[PDB]
Amino acid sequence: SNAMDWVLKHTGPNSPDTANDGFVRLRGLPFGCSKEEIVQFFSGLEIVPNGITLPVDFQGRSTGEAFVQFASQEIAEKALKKHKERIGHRYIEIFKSSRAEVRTH
Repeated sequence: SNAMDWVLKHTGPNSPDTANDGFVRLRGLPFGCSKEEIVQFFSGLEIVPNGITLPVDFQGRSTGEAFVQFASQEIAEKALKKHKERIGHRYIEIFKSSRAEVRTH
């Protein structure tokens, strides 16, 4: 078990029983809960640098709900429990993503 951080088998499109990978979704997110941040924020997760994208502006007005790709569910879940894990100061109420929403490439 836990090959990377908490990794499973990586047997689906990237681990089994997932939309694709490891569904995590930043929601109600404050200031710049984004690629590199999310990756190392909950250090210990196989969070892909930039399988994440906050609905932002050029300024970086992250708000509604953002995309987060985790190579396996466990990793994904360590962050699907990430409710109220701000950056800046707003309840990061993460959702169990649909990888569908998630990424943009």
